[PDB]
Amino acid sequence: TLNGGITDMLTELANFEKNVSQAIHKYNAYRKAASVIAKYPHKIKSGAEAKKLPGVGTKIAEKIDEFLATGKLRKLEKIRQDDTSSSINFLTRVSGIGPSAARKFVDEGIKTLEDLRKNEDKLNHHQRIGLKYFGDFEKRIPREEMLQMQDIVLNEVKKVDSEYIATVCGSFRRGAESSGDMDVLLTHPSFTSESTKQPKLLHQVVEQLQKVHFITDTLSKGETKFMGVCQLPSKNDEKEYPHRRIDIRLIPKDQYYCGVLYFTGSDIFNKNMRAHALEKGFTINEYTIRPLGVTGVAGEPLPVDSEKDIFDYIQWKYREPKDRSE
DNA sequence: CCGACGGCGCATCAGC
DNA sequence: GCTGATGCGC
DNA sequence: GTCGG
Ligand SMILES: Nc1ccn([C@H]2CC[C@@H](COP(=O)(O)OP(=O)(O)OP(=O)(O)O)O2)c(=O)n1
Ligand SMILES: [Mg+2]
Ligand code: NA
Ligand code: NA
Ligand code: NA
Ligand code: NA
Ligand code: NA
Repeated sequence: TLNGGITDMLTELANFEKNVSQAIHKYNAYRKAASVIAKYPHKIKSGAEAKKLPGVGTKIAEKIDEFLATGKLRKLEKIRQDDTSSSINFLTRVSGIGPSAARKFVDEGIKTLEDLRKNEDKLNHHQRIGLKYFGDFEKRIPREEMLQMQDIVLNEVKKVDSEYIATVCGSFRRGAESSGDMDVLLTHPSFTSESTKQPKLLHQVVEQLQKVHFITDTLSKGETKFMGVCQLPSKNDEKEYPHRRIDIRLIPKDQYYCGVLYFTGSDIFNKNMRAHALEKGFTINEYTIRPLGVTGVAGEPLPVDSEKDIFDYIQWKYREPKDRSE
């Protein structure tokens, strides 16, 4: 990409701040800067030029000037040489192992893949599955496979009850040619913001997907959110497809628009949009958009009849999903 | 200068 | 068991 | 780390 060296540097700094420093606002600041730089249509010549962008300040501009002049950043070169930072950064690549658990494992002498592989009994369920599919989870999913996965999910959901509607969201809905995982929004007329008329709505769908061997493992599961693993079936003599992460979120049917806005993302787009809503006097979650003034107490849910209605409330021109990849 | 940083689901734990 | 905090996740 | 109040 046009300013790939710069965005890569900022992303690595963001990851260091989240995983090692345990400084979430620096992690978010670096990612916000990387995002705005990624969409800038010019090859950046200086930190001063980048500083004109919202989210890029004095310190990142200084880093951009060093990176452009030398092709490196001394701060990262030192971080890369730090054993504790390297160990923590590695451990956090396992799903379920965050900054806290990574540092605790390092303290206990568990810091390599081999260490993890002989210490499964020291991992929780999620971490154990994250270790089992360490390599598969770092592989991307081509859109062709995402289409095959979409077919299986939509068809199996239909077999359970023709009234369910499953919508693939995330990067897929934004039109990405490759995705990190599969995000599925699910609705059923029996579950609305007013009542839940049938129990096990998410459970029956998870069960059916497990029955046809599509869903292979479970990381966490509740009444409205499933987080697990799935795998496309392979043909005779064919090498198996990698196991993939899949998230399914059952949202009240009458709140589909706020739900699909949320699940489509991106994550940075949502943070940016929700922050703009706050400045405009509103608060947005996956269920509703409500006013929120100076008193600091949220009001009643406003009528939403399209994703566009949410953008209108906050005085933003509508952006198609493909234009939300921040 | 300095307060705030999007919003919430599930797993795991400690206090009562 | 219930509740609220924390960790990790979307 | 960056921003607006
Ligand atoms: N911090 C987060 C993470 C996720 N999401 C929402 C928007 C994206 C959606 C699914 O999350 P991911 O699967 O992580 O995002 P993605 O855009 O689908 O990217 P990827 O292709 O890597 O799956 O959930 C969010 O609002 N806040
Ligand atoms: Mg995704
Ligand atoms: Na700026
Ligand atoms: Na992790
Ligand atoms: Na083994
Ligand atoms: Na082993
Ligand atoms: Na996901």
